[PDB]
Parts: sequence; C-alpha cells; structure tokens
Amino acid sequence: SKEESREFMAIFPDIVRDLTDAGRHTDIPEVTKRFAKVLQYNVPTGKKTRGLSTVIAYKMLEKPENLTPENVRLAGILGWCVELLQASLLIMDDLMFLAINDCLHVESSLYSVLRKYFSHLPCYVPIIELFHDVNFKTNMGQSLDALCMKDGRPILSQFTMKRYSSIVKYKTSYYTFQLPVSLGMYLADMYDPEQHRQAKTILMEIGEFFQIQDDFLDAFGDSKVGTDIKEGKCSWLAVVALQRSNPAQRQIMEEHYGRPEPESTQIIKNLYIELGLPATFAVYEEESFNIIRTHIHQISKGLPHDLFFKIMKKIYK
Amino acid sequence: FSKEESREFMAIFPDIVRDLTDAGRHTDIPEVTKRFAKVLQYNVPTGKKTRGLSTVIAYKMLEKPENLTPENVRLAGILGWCVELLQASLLIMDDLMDFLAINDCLHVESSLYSVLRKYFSHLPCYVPIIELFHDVNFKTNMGQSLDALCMKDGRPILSQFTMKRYSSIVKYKTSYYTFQLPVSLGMYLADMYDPEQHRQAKTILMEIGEFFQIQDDFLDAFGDSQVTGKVGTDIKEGKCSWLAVVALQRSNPAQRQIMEEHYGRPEPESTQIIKNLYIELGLPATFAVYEEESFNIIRTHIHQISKGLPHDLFFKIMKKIYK
Ligand SMILES: [Mg+2]
Ligand SMILES: [Mg+2]
Repeated sequence: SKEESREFMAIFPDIVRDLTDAGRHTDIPEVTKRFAKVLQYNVPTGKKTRGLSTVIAYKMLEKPENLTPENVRLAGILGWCVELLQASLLIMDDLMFLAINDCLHVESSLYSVLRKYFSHLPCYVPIIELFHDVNFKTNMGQSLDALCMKDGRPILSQFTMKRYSSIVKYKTSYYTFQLPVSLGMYLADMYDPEQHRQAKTILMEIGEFFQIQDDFLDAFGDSKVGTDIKEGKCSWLAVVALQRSNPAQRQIMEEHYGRPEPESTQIIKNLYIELGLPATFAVYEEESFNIIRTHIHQISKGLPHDLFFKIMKKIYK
Repeated sequence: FSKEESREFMAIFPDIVRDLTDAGRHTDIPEVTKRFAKVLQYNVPTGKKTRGLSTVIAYKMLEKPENLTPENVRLAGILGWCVELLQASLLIMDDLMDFLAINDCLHVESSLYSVLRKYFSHLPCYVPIIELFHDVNFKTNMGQSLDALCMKDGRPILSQFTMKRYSSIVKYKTSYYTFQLPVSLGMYLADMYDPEQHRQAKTILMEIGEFFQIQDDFLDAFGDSQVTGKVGTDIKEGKCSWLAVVALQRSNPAQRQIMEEHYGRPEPESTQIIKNLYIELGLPATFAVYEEESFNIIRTHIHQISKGLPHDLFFKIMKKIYK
C-alpha cells in the first residue's frame, strides 16, 4: 500500500543519522560525511521489495492487537537492515579498493542499527544470529556460482539442475525470501525452529520460481538488456538447454555460450527458441504454482497461509 | 609465548576447520565446503599468529588463577582463532588489492561468527564479544576509508598527510583489531565488563599500536632488507607513512616541492630522491628520539594502570613491540 511504502521510506533518513551523525567518531568527520553519501547514493533508490516484505511478514505474523505504530516501525528498521545487506551485495556484483571497502562498510553498518533499536529485546540474539548465518550461506552460494566458471569461460559440465538449485538456494533465496519472513517471525516472538523450518521449505520453492522467471526474462523479456548469455551465467535456460540438446546443439553451447560478440548471444537465443525453452518455461510456471500452493495448504502450526499466498501473488501475478 | 601455549593453541585449528566444513552441515554442497576447508587451511594457520596468542595471554593474565582451567584456556584459544580468522580476511584482501577471490575474504570473516555461536552462545560474555567484533569491523572499515582518502586517482594528496589524520588511520585501521580486540576479548571471557577497565586498557594499547605502526613505517625505508626479509614500497605506493607526515612538517618550500614531484612515483630513482630527502631532514634521528620518548610515556602509563588491571600483561605487550 501507499501508506506502507511511505512509512517505510520515512525511516531511511533516521538510519543515516544513526550511522553518520550520532556524535560518534568525532575525530574523522570526512569519513562519516562520505559514508552518509555512500548510504544516500546506494541504499534508498528503486524498489525496496525485500525491506517491505519484512514489514508485510511482521504485519501478517503478529497478533492484530500487538500491531502498534512503534512495532511496525521496528519491522521497517529490520527491513532497512535487509536493504543494507542487499545494497552491499548489489554494489559488490556491479564492481565485479575504496569501492570494495564501501560495500563491506554498508554491510557492517546493519549490526550498528540492530544494536541501537533491538539490543534490549528478546529477539536481539536470534536476529543477529540469522544475519550471521544468512551471510555465511550467501558466501557459500557465491562460491558455488564461481565454481561454474574457469578463467573467463563457463564450465558447461557444471551446469546441472542440482547445482543450479543449490546456487539459487544459497546465493539468493536465503537472504531474499527466508531472511524477511524469519525477521518478521522473531519480531513477533515466534522462536519455534519447526515453524522456521516449515516457512523455509515453502520460501525456497517460491525462491526457485522467482530466479527461474528472472533467468527466462533475461533472454525473452521486453526491455535492462539481459547479459546472462554474454557473461556465461549458470542460468535455468542454459541448464535446460544442455538437458534438451543433441550433440550438434551441445557444440553450439560449447562454442558460443559466454562469448562477448553480439552474434554469439543471438546464436544462443536462437538455440533456446529452437529447443522450445519458452514452452518449457510456460509448463514449469503452471506446474510450480500448483505444487507450491498444495504445499502451503499442508502448512500446519500457527503459520498463516495468507502470508505465503501474498508472496506468491507478487511473484506469479 | 611458551611452547605449551603455542602447541595448545595450534591443536585447536583442525577442530575449527571441521566445525565449519565437516560436521554434517550443508550436506547438499560438498564441493563448496571441501574447497572452503582448503581456503582456511591454506591461509589461516600459517606464520606467527601474534593476535591469536595475544588473546590467550590476555585471558590467562586477567582471569582469577583458580578459574584458569584447561577448558577455559581452550575457549581463550578459540577466541584467538576468531581474531586470526579476521586477520586472514584482512591479509587476503590486502594481497588481492595489490586461486582466492574477494568472496573467500568475506567467507573467512563471516566464519568467525559461526565459531562464536558454536562455543560461546551459552555464556554471559557472548553478546559483549559479538558486539565487540561488530564495532571493530565497522571501525576497521572507517580506518580503511580514511587511508583511501589520502589518494586521488593514482597520486597521494600531500595536504591530507597530517599527524592528526595519520594517528586516526593507525587507530581505526590497525590498532583496534590488532591490540584492543585481543585484550577486550580476554577481559570479556574473564567476565570483566566495566567500561572504565576497557577504556584504561585502550589508552595504553592505542599508544602501543601507534609506536608499532611508526616503527614499521620507519623500517619500510631504513630497515635492512636482508634482516626484515622484505623490500619496502611505501614511497612508490604513496602511502600515508609517518616518514612522509614528519617530512612535510620539517620541509622548507624547496623540500616540499621534492615531495610533491617524487612521492608516490613508480620510478626507482624517485624512491632514492625521497629517501635522500628523509636523510637530509634527519628522520632517522627524529625516529630515535620518538622511540625513546614514546617508550618512556607508555612505560609510565603502564606503571600508573588502575581499575584493578594487571600491569604485567601490558608490559609483556609493550616489550614484544619495542624488543
Ligand atoms: Mg538476472
Ligand atoms: Mg608497512
């Protein structure tokens, strides 16, 4: 809603003041002034889907009578901590020392925000541990992604659906889907590991569709102009292409996948069309939607079905 | 450090590797975990481990003798390895900025929080220790940013080379994680939470940290390469060195123009011109006076140490740096 978006965006200026203009580090004003610009440039622009998802999750997990402006604001601050992590990850991926240090500094700042607003609450240690664990798992995901590339060349023998599913889970789904919902759960004082486990099984399945759709639209979407083929990325399209390819089609992937020449991108796009990847994606979208929806209906305990259907409608519709 | 202290500390390392890579977790991604074990083994346990062993020595000299069990000294060792994980992440990053990727650097640092949760999450010192690592991380980042702001394009900004800025760089970039972190970890593991005690320690440790870096800066230009086993490149790299800061303080207009023209140039001739100016400006004699004056100030601050802190810990740390 407009009200949700506006109240969330209104928190950002207070976070910048907390990190750069709170009377700390008085001997190095040039660094804190510059850090405020780094935050202002890199963190609050474009869509804040992960941050707003944290507030939505909290609103639908908490007891209606506990949903106070103060508590919704705490959910918003957790949302901004997720956006500080998102900004650190985006900046690094765009860069790939002053630039690199800025990404580490943005990520490090979220723990200062957690200490200021949550150190006095029971959810403090669970939330800190969640951020630590998600950071470790994200690093493992980036490492698996990099093990699909040798020199500047994609290793197509590594492009298996099993490896693809693991990359998406660790590199993307944990911090994009699990982190917002688990933060909402902890702020609502839901600590039952079985509740977090059940949420995870669903959110990892939604996360996999989210990235497969992103991969499909990289090549077949209507105008950014997608560069997955050029960059030799382990994309769902490349994985399914290798499954469906005859030896002659496999040779085309080996020769042209991950080449910089615009003709090589066109050759791969044409092969994807020849292999019927658009039709294969259409079938996956319908079947995955139906399968996840069945799994949400089987969700027991005090987990609201409503939250997972809302997340689905955002991604699928 | 004693033979027993060193051997007991080194015995912990293979456990931390198994804890992080071979304890039944991340069952679906064995290629990544097997690789990460090699990243830890190849980068973390090699060389001197001064910061890690300093954490152990700090704990042993701060804790009540009756509480110094093998189990507690082993927890001090695990905290020391958490400092060495941080140190390995910073050293890998320095080497990449001059096989391993940037992501490995992030992964090695992230792993220390997994070790902290495993071994300390049950103790009252847990949140203080986590918050100390978070704060030292943020301050180290600020130090690295301040250091980077002394360079514009590929050239040093000599107007930025002030003693005030140099002192702030050494404090935030180096002294907090190298000197404060080991001692504050030792204090927290000994259930010493008094901010006055942490601040008393900090006053001394930041003074030791400043001499540590000033001596390192001096030896970069004036050290014996065959003795130190490294050829110094601070002049070529245009680093905000104590030598450069003091040179600019002592320089007449003609001497300053030599720094403007030749400081941070790749040509070996330019390194010799700057070294000759450092000799002309009496930087060796200035360093000798500083070493004597700083030793005496630090020795007195340690003699004066209060808040029930042990003077012998800080004398041991000082003695190691001044030799
Ligand atoms: Mg994409
Ligand atoms: Mg040096």
